This record gives sequence, structure tokens and C-alpha cells, in this order.
Amino acid sequence: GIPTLYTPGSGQFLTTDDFQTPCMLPKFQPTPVIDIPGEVKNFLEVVQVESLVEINNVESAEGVARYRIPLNVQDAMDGQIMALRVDPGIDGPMQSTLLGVFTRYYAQWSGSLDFTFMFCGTFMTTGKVIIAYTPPGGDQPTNRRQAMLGTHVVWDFGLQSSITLVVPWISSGHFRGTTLENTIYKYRYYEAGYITMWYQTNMVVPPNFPTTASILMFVAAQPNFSLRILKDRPDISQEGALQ
Amino acid sequence: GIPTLYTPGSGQFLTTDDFQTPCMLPKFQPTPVIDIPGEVKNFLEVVQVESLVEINNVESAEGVARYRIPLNVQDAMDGQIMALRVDPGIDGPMQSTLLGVFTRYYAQWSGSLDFTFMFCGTFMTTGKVIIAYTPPGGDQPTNRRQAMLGTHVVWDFGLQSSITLVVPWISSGHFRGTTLENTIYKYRYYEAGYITMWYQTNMVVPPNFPTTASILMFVAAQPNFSLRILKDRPDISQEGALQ
Amino acid sequence: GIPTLYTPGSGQFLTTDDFQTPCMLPKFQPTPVIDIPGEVKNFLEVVQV
Amino acid sequence: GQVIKSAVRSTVENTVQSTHSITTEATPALQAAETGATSNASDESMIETRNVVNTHGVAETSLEAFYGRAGLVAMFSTDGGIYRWYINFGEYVQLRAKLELLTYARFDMEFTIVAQVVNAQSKVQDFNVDYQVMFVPPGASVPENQDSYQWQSSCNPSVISNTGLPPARVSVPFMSSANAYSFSYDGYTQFGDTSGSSYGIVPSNYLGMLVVRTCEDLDGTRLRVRVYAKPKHVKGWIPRSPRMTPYKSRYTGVYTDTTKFCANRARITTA
Amino acid sequence: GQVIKSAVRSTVENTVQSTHSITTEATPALQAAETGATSNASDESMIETRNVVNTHGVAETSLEAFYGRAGLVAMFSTDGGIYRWYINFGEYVQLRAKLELLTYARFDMEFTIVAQVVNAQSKVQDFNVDYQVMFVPPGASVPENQDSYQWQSSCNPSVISNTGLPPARVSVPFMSSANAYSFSYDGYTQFGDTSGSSYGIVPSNYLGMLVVRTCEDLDGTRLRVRVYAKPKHVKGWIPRSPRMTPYKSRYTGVYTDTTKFCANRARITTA
Amino acid sequence: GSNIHYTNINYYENAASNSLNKQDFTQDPEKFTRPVVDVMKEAAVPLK
Amino acid sequence: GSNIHYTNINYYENAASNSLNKQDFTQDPEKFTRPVVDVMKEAAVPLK
Amino acid sequence: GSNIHYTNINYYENAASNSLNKQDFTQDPEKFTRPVVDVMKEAAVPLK
Amino acid sequence: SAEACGYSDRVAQLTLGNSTITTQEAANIVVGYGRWPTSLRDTDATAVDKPTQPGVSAERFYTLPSVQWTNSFKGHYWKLPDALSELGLFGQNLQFHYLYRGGWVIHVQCNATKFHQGTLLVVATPEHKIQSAESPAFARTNPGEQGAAYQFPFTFEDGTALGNALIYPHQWVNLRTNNSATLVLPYVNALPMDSGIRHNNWTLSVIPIVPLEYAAGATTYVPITVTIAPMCTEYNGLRAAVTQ
Ligand SMILES: CCCCCCCCCCCCCCCCCC(=O)O
Ligand SMILES: CCCCCCCCCCCCCCCCCC(=O)O
Ligand SMILES: [Cl-]
Ligand SMILES: [Cl-]
Ligand SMILES: [Cl-]
Ligand SMILES: [Cl-]
Ligand SMILES: [K+]
Ligand SMILES: [K+]
Ligand SMILES: [K+]
Ligand SMILES: [K+]
Ligand SMILES: [K+]
Ligand SMILES: [K+]
Ligand SMILES: [K+]
Repeated sequence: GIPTLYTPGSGQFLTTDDFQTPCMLPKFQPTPVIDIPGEVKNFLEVVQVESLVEINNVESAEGVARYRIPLNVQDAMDGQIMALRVDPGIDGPMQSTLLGVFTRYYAQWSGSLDFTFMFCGTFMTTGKVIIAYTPPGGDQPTNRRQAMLGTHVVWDFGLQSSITLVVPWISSGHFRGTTLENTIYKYRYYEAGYITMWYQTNMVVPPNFPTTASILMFVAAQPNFSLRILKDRPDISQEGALQ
Repeated sequence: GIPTLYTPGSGQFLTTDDFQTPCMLPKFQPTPVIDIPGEVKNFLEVVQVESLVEINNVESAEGVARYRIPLNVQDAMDGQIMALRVDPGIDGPMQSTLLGVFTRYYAQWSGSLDFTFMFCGTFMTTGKVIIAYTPPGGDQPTNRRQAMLGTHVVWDFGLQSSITLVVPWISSGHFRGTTLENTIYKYRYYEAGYITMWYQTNMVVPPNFPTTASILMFVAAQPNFSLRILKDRPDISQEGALQ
Repeated sequence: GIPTLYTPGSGQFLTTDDFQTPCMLPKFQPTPVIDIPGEVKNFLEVVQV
Repeated sequence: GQVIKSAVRSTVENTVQSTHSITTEATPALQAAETGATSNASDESMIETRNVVNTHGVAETSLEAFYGRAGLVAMFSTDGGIYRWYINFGEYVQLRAKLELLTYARFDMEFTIVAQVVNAQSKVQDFNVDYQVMFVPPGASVPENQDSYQWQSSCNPSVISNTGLPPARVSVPFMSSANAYSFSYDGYTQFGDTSGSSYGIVPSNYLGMLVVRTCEDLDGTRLRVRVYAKPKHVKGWIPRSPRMTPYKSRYTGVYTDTTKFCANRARITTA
Repeated sequence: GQVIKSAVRSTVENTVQSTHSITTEATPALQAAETGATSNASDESMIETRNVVNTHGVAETSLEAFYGRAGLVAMFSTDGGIYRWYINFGEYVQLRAKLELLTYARFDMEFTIVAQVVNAQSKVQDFNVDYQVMFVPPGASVPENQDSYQWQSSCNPSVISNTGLPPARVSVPFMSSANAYSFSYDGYTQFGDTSGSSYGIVPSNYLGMLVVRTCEDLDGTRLRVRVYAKPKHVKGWIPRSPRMTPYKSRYTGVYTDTTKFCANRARITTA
Repeated sequence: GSNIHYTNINYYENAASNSLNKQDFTQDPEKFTRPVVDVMKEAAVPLK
Repeated sequence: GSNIHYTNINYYENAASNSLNKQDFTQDPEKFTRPVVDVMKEAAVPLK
Repeated sequence: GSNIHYTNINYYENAASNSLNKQDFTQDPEKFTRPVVDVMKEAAVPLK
Repeated sequence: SAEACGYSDRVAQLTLGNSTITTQEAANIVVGYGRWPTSLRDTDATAVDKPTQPGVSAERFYTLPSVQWTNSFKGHYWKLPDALSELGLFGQNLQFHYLYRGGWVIHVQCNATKFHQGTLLVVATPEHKIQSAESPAFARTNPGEQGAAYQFPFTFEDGTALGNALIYPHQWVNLRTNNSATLVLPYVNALPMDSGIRHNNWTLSVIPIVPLEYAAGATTYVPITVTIAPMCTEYNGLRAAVTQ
């Protein structure tokens, strides 16, 4: 026999190990691979698909209503419409999105984010709103003047129903942790900032028209987005074995 | 010694493993291979050989009589002669055939089936019968009109005593399970259909001739037939060790 | 270390096994083979007598 | 019939420097979600960007990297020296939820078995015992007792190991009669039956059972067994909407209705 | 003298598209089983078929794939620290029935031995002990006791292992004095004797016995042993009609007469 | 990252025995992100 | 299915020690299915 | 019988460590069976 | 025309030695495992003595006593070479030698009329054991030229299914179609040669699977006759005559 010296690690079962092992059916010949549409090779292909943000997560909103950002005819100027931390993996409106679910399967992320909004009022309903991304350092902007100093887009309601605000990757490090859990890891260190929306002018409507309307909010990863360090999704759990 | 790291599986005895091992008699020299007729290299060669189906498996039929399909002079038209599920591995008339035994040594099968029938009445006895294969979806056909809508052959008794009905492989998947056990696995999913035989005209005989005759039923795998996943044949069992 | 998987038979002592093993005297040099009459290489040579 | 190409990349996209744009021609920001298409607005078109040669890889999100690790699929204790486990991945939710992210998938699997002896009070024992795990395909006879003849296993594959040896491990090929396993099936298990209990399960996903025993009888103790499965050489099709409700049953995707996924906050205007 | 060729294939036969046929010439469906030949009617001749490039393999039904796995052939407990097992595969029916599917066959074998200590009540013990398995060819002296001189095993092959080590395993070549083992023999074991007990057994199939002992005496306990055999490099001739009745004896194929193989149904016209 | 050079020999008969695949790339996501018949250029309005 | 490339070196003296054969093909079954002297073509009647 | 090809590398310094010899032939037994000075052909009488 | 049109002619003539057999209602001819009898090759042989090859004196057709297809007929069988061990020079050569090797040409005959119906399976089974009894009787394992009646046809006297006997060289005598079956059999064994008084390589069985029936008043006495010819035989180990 060839002299050998076995080392530490011998006999261990590392769940992420990658060895060759004897097959239970050495001569088995599988069915042929047939042509099936929709092959996916990497989940980055999935997170780049836009999905709805559960943005109106308040007590008064149940089910489907939670996807609608309320808009209404104002009687004052420069008012706020919504606010949200842009971090894709933290608990909140983003957690149930495609981007959020996969981000929650990982410990770190990087990349620009695509936040698209679609106005759903009547054809006659007009308006202009400003959507801004505030890079980290302080608290969310308190008014439109402060918000507009950051990255932003001014959206004019019209034939093209939607607008995109790209939250560009602006970070000190190449990656950020996906959680902002503070008590233990002090990961608040990684906060990516805020996205806020304000009336640029006002929502305006004709006589007897609905004075309230909705905006749907979509989010997806941009082409420079990636994830690292797989981890179990915190949303999937159980008590005893299922029967 | 060369550094090594032994892995999970070490020391295990997988019955289907395939390693090289020291020989008890390293210098032993076996007798020469001599010329013996009938060499077989693959059991597909065996299942392609026709064998008798124990088709008349009823209380009144014992032993050899169970291989005979009863035929008799009719006094009504379009009557049924026999019926059978075509599945080669399930309990029933097929289980004791060559095809059935080997199919029962495996978990999955695929391929067309050859069902051949030989008429054994007198030379003067005539008749025409229709044999049909009903692909799955419903129950066995209730009458000749329903049966003839499927794959079929019309057989005319004559000099050539036999006829073949090919039950072509018509399946959603490339393979089917060999059992239709439902309570646990819900394999009824794989049912391959039915084969039924009906009088096309009538069995006709001269004066004082036997008014009953027999048909022998043969079955075999076609050249596009194969089996996968070896398993123990359910028919072979024992209580204690044999002495 | 090179990943390995040890198999059944490991540790067994088959009397007819044929492996290489460390020598108790690795540098030992035996006496020369001298010319001795009657060398036999196979016992078939004996049963033919 | 494929009108949309799918070129492969080994790194994420670079950022190219961009300058201001004041025009009535190009309007990258204007979109129309009604089309069903995700926005095509690029970073460079929405703000002035710098050059970034981005070498970030994409490996850890590949199907192989995502699925390529072991997860618990079975855990049980023998009774009378034997246990029959129907092979299915619905008992333990973590791996189950992962698989349901795809509609169809082909993959081989590496099964790892970790076993030890425990007493009546479920206290682990330092006791080496030989155990046998036999794969019984559908249609084959399942042993009723620890000493039944089926354990001869002349055709059924079996793996015999010892609680004193490292975990047992064997690979299995893509065994379905189908051309891919299905993790979502909107149909019934058989013709002629429309009962709810036969809905949503594709029988071809069930390849049989694993029956386990100790080769000889333990005195008052039992064998505790954990089975782990690791998908390998994964090919997948049609990504699915992720599970967003707790699992309740092993064989069905039944769930408890809910009015929210994430927790509520005071107001939509306060992040 | 071979007038029928046997070309080899690695996949099953393809299906070629066919069209209708209305003629008095070709009549593929008409057959004559009396000739002893299996029907030669092809799918394409009986119905209109489509093209099917069938890549299904034939590997798992090859003799090597069918026989190439271990099966139990012996199981016993020592008595007085020793046990003598006559090498024969008639005690355990699964492997026995498989071998009888061929009339003649040549093959090497891999024997695997799994042993453990059990007490008087047949309860397994966690006790490592050295054991010896000695192959005693016919004509050699068989030890009467656990400490007899034959255990010196200077010529007889022996394998010494421990219940604390993995199962012992050794390969054996095709050892028969014949040019193939016979799994069916219509003859007697000797000239001058026509007693029924000497019928149907070919002596050349019996290569000797395996005698087992613990190297030293166990205190009140016994050694439980299982011997598995795996045919390798199989060459076979003349397929046989499969066993269709339960086995009753270890050395003969005697059986209980029966009037049916499959269970009865109400009528031949109801599937 | 991954090694540019490393052992890659299969010891077993069946491909199922092989270690994990080592490609791990991603592909253009258009079949999922923009499965539309008419091309809608980034610089133009989507609908007209 | 089976690997197109994989280790195939024998470590032992006797062929009996070698791992399982890796051919596994099948052959024309005619010697069992149609062991007749006169050829009976599929398109013709068997007996005349 | 014996393999026509198989590993044959020595891992140790001394030849005593090597595995068994693999020749195993036999030789003309004349030195034992017919150790005589005068040739006695099979077809002739032994003594004259 | 037969080889041209691709069919088998119903007439046949078998000529060996000083014997000729004819039939006008055959169903082709079966050649077991597609192999005609062949001589022992120098590379397969082990017995070193020059063999005896009797030629035409033993390679000819021997007709055995006929058997009646009675109403309760279960079938009949003959062991080979046992059945011819005491017939002609084949029998003498078999008795005077320790070793024997050879093939066979079997012709089973059973004619009735176009007013009769019935079907016989005619099968040649290698190593066919008569093991339905705990201790098989010599009278049944070696019935001689008279052959023996089947007692357990459904289980083929060996615990297998009668319907699967088709895996062995066979033909059928289906009265409406043919009145004879012909099988050419090569020597089969796990050895180059063997003793003709201790081992029967083949067993010829004629089993009714469809009972004999007929128009009322037709001839009821229908015999079955077996004619067998050794083919390509050789013997080694000459000594005095010895029978089992
Ligand atoms: C002899 C050693 C035993 C090792 C285990 C062998 C297991 C064989 C079964 C393989 C099937 C795995 C695929 C199942 C995927 C479907 C899952 C589900 O829908 O629940
Ligand atoms: C020293 C280690 C012991 C290992 C076991 C060696 C066994 C040697 C005997 C080999 C004979 C096997 C062939 C038997 C086939 C015949 C079976 C039967 O008819 O019952
Ligand atoms: Cl969080
Ligand atoms: Cl927070
Ligand atoms: Cl069944
Ligand atoms: Cl059923
Ligand atoms: K790049
Ligand atoms: K645009
Ligand atoms: K985008
Ligand atoms: K093919
Ligand atoms: K034809
Ligand atoms: K056929
Ligand atoms: K001559």
C-alpha cells in the first residue's frame, strides 16, 4: 500500500463539501433533456425582474391595498407622499419582493437598484412628483428642499405611465451587509440611505373626478448587482416536522 | 506518507458499489471459455421473446386452461371476448410471463408491446375479431364501437393462424412506473391503457363441429423497449432460511 | 490532503494478500546468490518425477 | 422559436462615465410597466457616472452554488428496530422552500446519512452498531420486520454502515420518468378521480422509500437517523414566486390566509 | 455453425415515420406462432408512426448491471466459537432466483462479510473482536474446534478482521472445474447411484466451505455473521424460464403444485 | 476566488458521482425582464 | 449517464480483482426470437 | 487470469518490501526426471 | 420462390444416413439458438484420446414408440440422450464410451383432420429437471425410449410457468395449421463433452395446451410420434459397455 497520513477534517461532514462519491445506480441512464422554455442559470436573472413593494404597510391597509401608494389632490404645496429605507434585505416593504427574498438568502449585497413607479389615476388626472435617493450619513430628509439635494428624478404624469429612479450603488465598501441588525453586530453601519417621494406640483383633476389615486411601486436589481454568502431565509420556519 | 483526508461514506458497504479488491487466489488461472450456444448479453434479448399470458384467470379455470381465451359461436353481434390492462409489471395475467417477470425486477419501463394471438379451432372454423388498444384517460371501452376508435387490428382466421396487435408506446413521459400501486405512491398516474377483443363478425362452424374454440395469447417487448432501476421481484420470498 | 474514501476490506488481513510493506532493515544487503545445483522454479517439476 | 438571446457573463456589468444630457430626443427615465417589461433605464442615463471596472463575480447565485449544499430531508427513530421513510422533501421546510423557487429542475443528488443510538429517554449513547438503509422502489416488497427476507437486498440497493464510522454517503442520478422534476403541478394524480387529496402532486416525483434497520437487535435502545440531501449538476426552468406563508402540510402547499407579509409601521411617510 | 448473427446495440430502436398502406402484397400483421418464431411485425407497419430519435439506453438490463450487486448468501451465529458453512447459494432465495435465470454462467465474485457480537438473547453488543474466516477446499481437513491446528491456515486462504473494522471483502475468480457454473443440471452426482437425493445437483458448483471463528474465546456471547456475494464479469448462456413457485429446499428445486400463478378476477371481459 | 488550475479527474462510472459543476455564470435576463415582441429602446418612449 | 472519461487502472494481479465490466450493450435477439432456418420476411405471409 | 496491465511501482527502498514475484513459469524438469549422461530416445530401447 | 417471396414452404424433407423423413404440413424448421451442431474444437477439448465419430451408423433417424393423445392427456417427455441409449449403434457407442457429444434433429408427428382442433407445444429444453417430487424417481428422470407422461404440465415439472417454456427452442403443432414440428439442436453443456449415462442435456416435451376436440363421430384415436436423429456426434474414453 502507498504510505499515507490522514489529516484533521477526516470523517467530517461539511454540508458545503464537494467530493465525488459512488453512485447507487452506476449504470443508470436518465431521460433525455428536452426543450423547455425559461431555463435559468443564475438567480441574478430573477432579482433583475421587477416586483411590487409592499409599500403601504400600515394598520389601515390590508392585503392588496398594501401595494398602493396613496396620492390625493393637495391644498398645500411641497408635501411628502412616501419614504422608505432602500436596503433590500431588511424587514419591511422590501422583504416580500423577489429582490428582497433572494437578498434575504444572502449575507452581503452590492449594486444599483431600479425603483420604478406606475401612476394609476385617470387619463385626465395630472401631476408632477419628485422621487429622491438620499445617500447615508443622517436621517431621512424632513422636507422637499432637503430631499432634492440628493439623487432624484422629477416625474410628469402622462402617456408614459411610469418613471424609474435608479438608486445608484454609492457605498464606502464594495459590498454591504443585508441586515442592519444593531444590538449584536452593529450592522447599522451599512445603512444604504432613503428613498422619498414628494409632490413637485400637485395632483390635479377635472370636476367630479376621484380626488385620490394610486401609484404602484416596483423594485429590481440593476445589471451591476450581486450577492455573496448564502444563508437560510429567516422567513421560512417550522415547529415540528410536517405531516 | 502522502497527506490524505478521508470522507463521508468511508467504511460503508453499498451493495451496488464497484471497487477493485484483493483476490483470494491471485495466481489462479480459470478454465478456458468454450463455445456454448445461446450466449445472452442483455436481458432485453429475453423479454423480446413471446410467452403466454395467463389471460383466463377466473375461478373456473385451473392450470393450463388459464392460457386459453374462450371463443364460441354467437347468436348476437358485436360481443366482447376479453379485456386486459396492458401494463406489463402489475399483478394479473402478465405477471407470470417472461416480459412480466423481468419488468417486475425493475421500477420503470418504456416501449411498444407485441401482443400476438393464435387461433386454435379447426381448419373449417372461421371468424373475424377486432383487437383494440385504448390509450389512457378513461375506463375500458364498454362496447365495440367505442373500442374501435382506438388503435386496433381486424383479424381474419385463416391459413396464417396468428395476428399481432402492436400496443405502441404512447405515453406522456419517456418512462412509466411498473406498478400502479395507488394507496402510497399514487402510481395509478401511469396506467398505460387497455387491450380488448370483440367479435367483428362471428365464429362460424360446419355441422356437428365444436362450437367452442380457443385463442392463445402471447406478449413480448418490441425493439424500442427498455427497463430502469433494478428492484427485488415481489414474487420471490421466504420465511426462514431453507435447509 | 488528497480527498479519499476508504472501502470495505480496509484493515483486514487476507493471508493471500500481496501488498508492499516497510522493511525492518531498509538498507540491508543480502549475501550473494551463489551457484547451487538443482534449482526448482515450479513444483510441476517435482510431480513429473 | 427563441427570439430573445441569453449571452453568458462571468462578472456583473461595468459602469461607464457619462455626462449631462439636455434634449427632447432621448428619454431613458420614461417607462411603461403595463408592457410587462422591467425598466431598461441604466445608471449612466439617470445620473452622471464615473468609470467603474467592476470585477464582482456572479458565481454564488448560480443554481449550482445556491442548491449545491446538503440540507436535512428526513429525521426519525426506529421502532422495533425498523423505520420506513417515504422519499419526499416536504417534511423539513428549508430545502423545500428552496426547491419551490423553480418550476422544473433536473439534478443528481448526494445523500448523507448520520445515525446514532439513543435510549428510551432520547439520550444519546456511545454505542457502535451496524445499520442498513435499503432503497425500495415502488412495486418492490417493503419489509415488515427487522429480520424479514427483503433485507437480503439482492436487487434493491442497500448501504450498510456503522454508527462508529463516518456518515454514509451515496450519489443518485436524475431518476424521474419525466424529463425534469416538477416542484409545482396544477393537475391530478390519476384519471377518473377529482378528490382534493389527489390534486397538486406529480407521482413521478416519488421514487420509493428508504427502510432502515439495525442489522441485529438493540437491547432497549433505538437508532436515530438523519438523512441529508444535496442537489448536484442542477438545470432549472421557470423561476417561481417564492413561498410567502408558513407551510402546514407535508404533501400539500395549503396555507393560512394573511392580510400582510411585512410588519406594519406608523405611517408611509416615515421610513 | 451459427446462422443467426447478433450485432450489438447501445440504444433501443428508433421509430421512423410511416404512411398508410392499402395492398394485397405486404401483410406484416399476419403471423404464425407455430413456427416457434416471435412476431416480426413492427410498429411502423401496424399504424402510422412519427419519427422518434430514441436515445434510451440498454445498460441496466445487461448481465453485468443485473447481477453486479451484492446479495445475502449466508447468515449464522457461531456455536462454541465456530461455524462451518458449506458454500452454496440455495439458502436465501433472492440471489438464488436471479442466478436460475441462466443455465450456464461464468463470473468472478466479490464476497463481503459483516459481523458483530450478540448475546444469548440475540441482542447486539458493542464489542470489538477479531474473527477469522477460512476457506477450506474439498479434501482439506475442517477444524472441529475454535482452537484446532487447521486455523494455522498455512495453505488455506484466510481473512482475519475485526467487528470494529469495516466489513471484510475479497474477490474470487471463476473457480469451477467446468467451463461455466450450471444453474440447472438434469443429471446425477455419480455413476452407479440413481437415488433421488443425488439428482439435479452438479458437484462442480460446490467449491468447499467457509469456517468461521473468533480468534479468542468470547465470554458468553457469540459472533453473528452475514456473507454477501456479488457476481462480477458475468458471461451467460441459455436464458431460462423464471421460478414461478416458492422454494422449499436449499439443495433441490422441489415445489408445491399450484393451479394458478396470478390471482383470479371476476371475468375475462373486465380488466 | 476559484483556482485556475486544479485536479479534475472522475473516479466513477456514472456522471451522477461527479463533483459539482464549476461554470457558475449568469445569462442575459431578457427572457424574464423584457419578454416583449417589439423592441423598446432605452432612449425612446415605450409606447406611441 | 456514464462518464466519457474516468480512471481505469488495475491495481491487482488477477483479473478477478477488477471492477465491473463497463460495456453493457445488447445484441440482436434473433437467436432467441426467430431461431428458424427459412427467413420469413415481415411483409410476406409466414407459411406457403 | 492475470492482468496484462496493472500498477507496478515500488514505494520502498529495499527489495524485501516489494510485492510477490509475478513470473510463475515452470521449466523443463529433465534435471530431476532424466539426469543421465547418455541420451535415451523415446523411440529406442533404453539399454543395449 | 420461397426464398424469393420471403416465406417458408410447408413441405420438408429431412435426410440423414439411411433415413428420410417427409412432411407436407410443416411450420418452418427451428435451429436451436441459431446454431447447427458442430464438432469439438481443439481449443475447447480436454480429453486427449482420438475420438470415435461413427458417422451414418449413428447419425440417422430413430422412431420411438408412439403415444396416444388421450382425453386426459397432460403431455409426454423424453430425455436425450437417455431415450436412444439402447437404440442402434448410437446406443452402442453411447454405452461403450465414457464421453459423448452431439446434436439432434427432432421431428414430432401428429396428424388429425380438418375436422379436429387441438394444439401441442413441442419444446426442447436444456437441462430440464423433473423436480416436482422431494426425491425424484429414476423412472421419471430417465424414462427411456417410452418416455414419461407429464403429471405437472402447468408448472413444467420444474416449478416454472409452462407459458414461459417458449424461451427454449420450440414449435407448435396446431392441427388446423400443421401436423409436424422439426427442431435442430446443437450440443449444449458447461463442458466440452459429458457422460451419456449420467446426464441428459435436452428434454423433448410435447404438451397439449389446447385439448383435442373434433366433429362428433370423427376418428378419436390420434397418436403422437417422435423421430429423433443424433447429429455430429463424437465419443471418447472407450471401454466395456456401461448403462446407467
Ligand atoms: C442505498 C442508499 C440510499 C440512498 C438514497 C436513495 C434515494 C433515491 C431516491 C432519489 C429521489 C430524489 C428526487 C426527489 C425529488 C422530488 C422531491 C419532492 O417533490 O418531494
Ligand atoms: C478467505 C476469504 C473467504 C471468501 C470466500 C471464498 C469463497 C470461495 C468459493 C467460490 C465459489 C463461488 C461460486 C459458487 C456458485 C455455485 C452456486 C450454487 O449452485 O449453489
Ligand atoms: Cl431587518
Ligand atoms: Cl432599522
Ligand atoms: Cl400490481
Ligand atoms: Cl389496479
Ligand atoms: K465587468
Ligand atoms: K425609455
Ligand atoms: K432595470
Ligand atoms: K436509437
Ligand atoms: K408477416
Ligand atoms: K415482436
Ligand atoms: K467417420
